[PDB]
Amino acid sequence: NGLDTNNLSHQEQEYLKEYCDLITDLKSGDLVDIDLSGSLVPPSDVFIDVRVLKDAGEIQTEYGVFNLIKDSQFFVRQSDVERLIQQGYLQKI
Amino acid sequence: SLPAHLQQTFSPEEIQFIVENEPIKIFPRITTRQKIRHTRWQLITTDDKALNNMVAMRSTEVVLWIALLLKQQSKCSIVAPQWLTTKELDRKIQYEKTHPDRFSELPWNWLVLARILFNKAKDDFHDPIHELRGKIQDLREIRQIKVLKGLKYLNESHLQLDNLSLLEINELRPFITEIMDKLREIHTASLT
Amino acid sequence: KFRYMPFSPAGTPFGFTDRRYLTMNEVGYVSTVKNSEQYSITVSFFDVGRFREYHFEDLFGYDLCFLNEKGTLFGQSKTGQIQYRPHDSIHSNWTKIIPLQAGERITSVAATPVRVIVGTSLGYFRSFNQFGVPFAVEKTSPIVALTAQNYRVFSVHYSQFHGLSYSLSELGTSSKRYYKRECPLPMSLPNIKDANLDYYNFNPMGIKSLFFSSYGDPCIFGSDNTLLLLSKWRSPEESKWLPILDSNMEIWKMSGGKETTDIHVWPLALAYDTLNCILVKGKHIWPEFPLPLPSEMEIRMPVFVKSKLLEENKEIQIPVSMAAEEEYLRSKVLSELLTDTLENDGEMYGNENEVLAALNGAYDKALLRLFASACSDQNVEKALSLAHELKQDRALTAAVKISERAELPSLVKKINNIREARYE
Amino acid sequence: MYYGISQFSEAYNKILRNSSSHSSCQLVIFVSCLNIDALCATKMLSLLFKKQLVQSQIVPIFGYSELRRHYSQLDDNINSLLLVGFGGVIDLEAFLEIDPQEYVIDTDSGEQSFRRDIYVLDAHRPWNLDNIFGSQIIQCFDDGTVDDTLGEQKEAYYKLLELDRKQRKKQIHEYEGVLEEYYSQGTTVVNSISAQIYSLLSAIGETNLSNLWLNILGTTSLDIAYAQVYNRLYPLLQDEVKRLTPSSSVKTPDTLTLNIQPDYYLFLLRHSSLYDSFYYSNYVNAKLSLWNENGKKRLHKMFARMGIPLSTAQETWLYMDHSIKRELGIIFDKNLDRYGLQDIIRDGFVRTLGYRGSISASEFVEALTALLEVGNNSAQKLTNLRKRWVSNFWLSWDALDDRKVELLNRGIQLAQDLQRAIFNTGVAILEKKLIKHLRIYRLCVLQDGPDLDLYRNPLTLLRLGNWLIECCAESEDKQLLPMVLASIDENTDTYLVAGLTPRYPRGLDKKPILNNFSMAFQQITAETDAKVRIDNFESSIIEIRREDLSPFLEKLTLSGLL
Amino acid sequence: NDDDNTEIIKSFKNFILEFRLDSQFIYRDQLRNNILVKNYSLTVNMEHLIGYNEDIYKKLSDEPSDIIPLFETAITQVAKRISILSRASLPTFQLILNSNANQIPLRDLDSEHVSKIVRLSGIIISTSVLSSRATYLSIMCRNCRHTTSITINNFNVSLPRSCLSNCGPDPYIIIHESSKFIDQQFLKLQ
Amino acid sequence: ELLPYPHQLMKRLLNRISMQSQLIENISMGFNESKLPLLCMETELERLKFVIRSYIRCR
Ligand SMILES: [Zn+2]
Repeated sequence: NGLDTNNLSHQEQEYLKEYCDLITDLKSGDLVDIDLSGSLVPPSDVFIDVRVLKDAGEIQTEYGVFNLIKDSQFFVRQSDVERLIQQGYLQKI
Repeated sequence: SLPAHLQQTFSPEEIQFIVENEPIKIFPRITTRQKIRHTRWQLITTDDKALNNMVAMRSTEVVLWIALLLKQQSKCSIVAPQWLTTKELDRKIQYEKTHPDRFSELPWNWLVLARILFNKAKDDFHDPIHELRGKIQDLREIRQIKVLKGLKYLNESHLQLDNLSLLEINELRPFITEIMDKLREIHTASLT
Repeated sequence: KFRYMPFSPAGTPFGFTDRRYLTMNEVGYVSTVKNSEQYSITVSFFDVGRFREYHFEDLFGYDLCFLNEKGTLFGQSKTGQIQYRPHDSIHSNWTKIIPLQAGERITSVAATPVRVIVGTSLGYFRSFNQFGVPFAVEKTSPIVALTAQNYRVFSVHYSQFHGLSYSLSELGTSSKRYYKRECPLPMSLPNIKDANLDYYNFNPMGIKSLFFSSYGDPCIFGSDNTLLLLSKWRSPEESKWLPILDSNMEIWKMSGGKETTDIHVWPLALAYDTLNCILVKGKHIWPEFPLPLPSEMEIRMPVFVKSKLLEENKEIQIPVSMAAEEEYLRSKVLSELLTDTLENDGEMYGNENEVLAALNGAYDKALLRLFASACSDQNVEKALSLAHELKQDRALTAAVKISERAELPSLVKKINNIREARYE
Repeated sequence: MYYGISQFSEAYNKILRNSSSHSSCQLVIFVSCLNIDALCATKMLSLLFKKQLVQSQIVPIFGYSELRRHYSQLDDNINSLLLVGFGGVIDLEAFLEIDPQEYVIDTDSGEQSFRRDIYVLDAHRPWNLDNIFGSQIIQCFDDGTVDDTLGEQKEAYYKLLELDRKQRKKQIHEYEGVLEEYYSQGTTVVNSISAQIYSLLSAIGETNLSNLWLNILGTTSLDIAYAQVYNRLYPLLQDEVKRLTPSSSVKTPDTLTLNIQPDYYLFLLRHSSLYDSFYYSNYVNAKLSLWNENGKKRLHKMFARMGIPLSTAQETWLYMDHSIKRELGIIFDKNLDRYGLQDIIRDGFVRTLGYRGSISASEFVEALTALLEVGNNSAQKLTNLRKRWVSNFWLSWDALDDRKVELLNRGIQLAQDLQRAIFNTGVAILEKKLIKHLRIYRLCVLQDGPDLDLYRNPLTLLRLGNWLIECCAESEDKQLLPMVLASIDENTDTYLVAGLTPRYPRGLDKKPILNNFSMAFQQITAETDAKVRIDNFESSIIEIRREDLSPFLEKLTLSGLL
Repeated sequence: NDDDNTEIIKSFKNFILEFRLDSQFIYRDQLRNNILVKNYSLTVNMEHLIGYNEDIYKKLSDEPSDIIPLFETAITQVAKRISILSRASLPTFQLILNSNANQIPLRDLDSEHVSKIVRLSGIIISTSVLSSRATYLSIMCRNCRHTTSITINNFNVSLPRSCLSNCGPDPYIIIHESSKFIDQQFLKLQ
Repeated sequence: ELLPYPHQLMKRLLNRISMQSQLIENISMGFNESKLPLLCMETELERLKFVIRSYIRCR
């Protein structure tokens, strides 16, 4: 969630919600250049090949506009699509 | 917040990062040198003077992630160290077979650097890769036999090794630390 | 009698293989492959960013090549077929057949920014420009080796009735000055089993390579595996050939004293205090097609005797006395070379003045280490001769302190008299 | 005409001048999926752009409508487009509604520049004259047929466009007759995309063993129906193999070698038994007629004559006794002349590395073709099915890597099973005589059979088609005729119709025959109200309804453009 | 003939020590992980041995009964190289083969396949009791009371007639205290 | 044990990473094409961000 509601209690739901507000408050203000909910793997490969799993439309990135056509290959940086790998819409290496 | 498999130890890719952050001798295949008649490099975690003074077909010293990044470009070829030769590895094998109680005087990053240069520099070795990897595997196996022999001396007080590699520290860290922690817990409960 | 063979710098023979290197230098390497009565020539460059490597299908059978930073000159020895190919592919390639008599072969070729030089086995010396217009037909002693760097041309001549010699010239876009013309060359030709005879049937002169340094000083690598540099070539009354690497001795030195045969040095270039060269392992001197990384060999002045190094070592560890001696001699000759190149041609970068200052520092540090070994044997006169060659006034006080530690007050008085001469 | 071979390098430089930017992605490569040549071509292009760091988006496209959908949703930031394996026949301005007025930037001086470059890597030799000549935006990587053949059409088109009574009619109708003679011409291939991209790599200087092996695979994949192309491109591959080979040795785990050695014209020799390799080969069944029982008797008799026992012949090639397989060339030379199988002797390229076994180019391209084929309200079914073959194409792309040999072995097993199905359906066609003679073309309609759900795939129907053309080509009693091959899909309820060109027997050694089905398909689609699909990149692949099949074939046999 | 035997042992030693597929020595790691769980055995794929050297494949497949003990000796030598430090025990190992060959049926098993490696399939109907075969035998002479050793490999040997010191016609007995034994289970295949 | 915080070191590191962020964005506005120093900046920034992220996440 930083980068299924039946099983939790209402007190656990509000615990999870307020913890989500805390962890989205942590990366604001100070510690803002990094992301605290980011990837814990080191970026030992600056560019990766990325394969699209599911069709997710046209998305934007920092300085360019990406497509999410299903079953397509990108040769892009790990940090540009690292969050999208975490969502699972992109999955390769 | 931290995952359970990264709680009390380093993952091997963090060890890869740590040994990617060292200097290494290298041969540039591009000329970035300003003549008497191009944005500068300008890095903040390493000395950029050796990278600003990058001369083709010379020996320079750059950090290893730059080395691998430029080897991917093939704009610059990584030079193996002195201990990555057949003769020096045979000398290390002879030292391992000579003194059974003591580990050889190998660098701390001898398994991780060897793996990095085997998977990234397949045409940068003066000696053949074949017997180099064979001697690497032989040294790894005899060091495994020596740490298996030394693990019989799991003491409650302390335990010492001389020249164990960082990757072998992550090999043996959770087992040794947990077993000695429980031995110390047993003896401290045994105290009056 | 004697047979001439076509020579290109650091070329390799065919051997039992079907391919060889036409030429190898600091710019790149040109190799040819036998391709069922034709050839395929691949030109690769060590500078990937400046030059892009290429290859082409050669139907004439070129056995000569010269590779510089602005073109590539191929030459067929038996028919006189030469070709010049610019790298940028803006200027067009040109192809020319020169007249060859019966028994005449092109022995060596060279290229210049404004000229193209072809040398034949009967002594002809044909100079074109870069576009194919002929400019000169000279007759000299038979040129068996050519290497040009920028506007400087260096050549080696040999004949039965003239002997071995060299010629150095600077032709330029202007100021046509010839430095030396057919002055004799101090090099030992090889003593004329099949591992050496496969090469000496191909290269009878024993020239492994012929090049210029990074600062423009000529260098030659003969059959005795020594690198000879020509020092003070701009002044013909002070020119001398300095051996700066007896590479068999350093090969024996890194091997721990073992008389080693299976490793050889194949020279490519000389940067300042460093020869870039592939250490070829095996029974063959020449490297093969999977070319390894060229190793670096620091130049050492040949003052190493094997007897003393074997005597003290009962890795060969040099004692500090003769290490100081070789550091002093190497620092002196390199200081002379850097001073001449900085005074005459100027600095091509910004690093030359500071490395000259550090080189004079290493000069004085080696002289003080010789001064210490002189003072340890109560040798006042040798200590005075050693500190008389001390260059800077900074390091003379160190000699005063060593004289104080050795208790030689007359040496203190004479060094202070030297200082008194040095204040004005 | 816009790019001859000597300036392919220049075109690549232009790509860098539009795409060598670290901040944004600006290069999108449209690849025709379901083609081995485009797959190898895009693999070499992806390796080249990975070595120089160009951002890329590789998009596999099946249909023409799929192309129009993908190009319509493209962002305006993209300035470089590469069309691999297609886009050389249709008019891309008339198809992608391209008007140069809204794409032009900085026209000022006779200079014109655009904000998007669309490059075409197409092997289909009918070239659209507007596309190759009158188009600045659409840039073609021509092999060189424009400088030798297409000059009269160049001048006819140029004086057609330049000049917008008896003199005007006399020259304009003559030039339009020349242009309409060049049009309505059949489709043929004389060069591969992999050869052109390897020529570009030779011009740049990024050639190595991997790109050479991919070029070898791309050239070898055209050996089924375009053997003149492979016979033309073979000496260049031989020169490149002998150029980039090392000096020499002992088998060691790291030395990849790629030899020119006898690689016989067999289906999966080194990964199956010798009996199954002769039994499932198209050429062996083409000559000895293995579909009936007499051909199997003759195959067993020649196994008796060759001295190979059937216990040894049915054993796996890797476990085969090498007293059979070492002197198999001598046995082939001595015994195959009496049975007519002299053309089995063929030198090919065999690559091995380490101790994991040797692979030929032919076995590798049949493995890749099998991984394209069976690698893994009706409009939703067609969309899901197109997504399935795009996933199959990316699985076959995954099989091209060196570290994924398990995908290659899965492709080998899939090729064996698919060839078993192709053999069963081929003898099903041949036994009951569904091949009908229609005096201008030969008709074969599959109404029902074993595992008919494999034939909704295009390349599986082309495999069955090449099986039938090889089997009927050696029978000289019936002459050369084009073939219509229709297969029914019950759930979609459509007849997928393939047009197959005949060919001469392989032993003979001229002018290649053309593909005259696209002209008739287009003219019948224009004249009649048949609801048909023309969207396939191979224009001989159409989809008709079941109820409109017989009128389509009657209008086909009435038309004289076959 | 012992030169060829030790050449075979050294060659299969080099096959174990030098085999590497996808940057991995599979057989050295297999032997180490088999020693670490005290499972003194090595499973060898036939495809891997063919891809290493087909000459070794014919040496294995021609007369297997005379060369499989040599391969056992090579495996034990590799194991003593790997898991035993020198100048500072392990019994004999077992070579277990994996083959992907076509399955020879029981009715086609005949006199042609005698002393050849065959792969077959069937149904087990009876497994017998484990019997104790012997490998190391401490053989004692009854008269001169000297003890020799006989090493037994379970392929294709008996008590010899000379005591190797008249001493006696058949002067040997077996000492069962210093003898090493392995298991042998009889099966019936349908 | 939770180690003491190096306040001055981390304040200097955030100031340095901020100055490098404005430097790389200014050079991106400034965008011969030698993109390898920019790539060195880019992987420099993300590897420093990884080290800072992992240290703060562990503590
Ligand atoms: Zn006895």
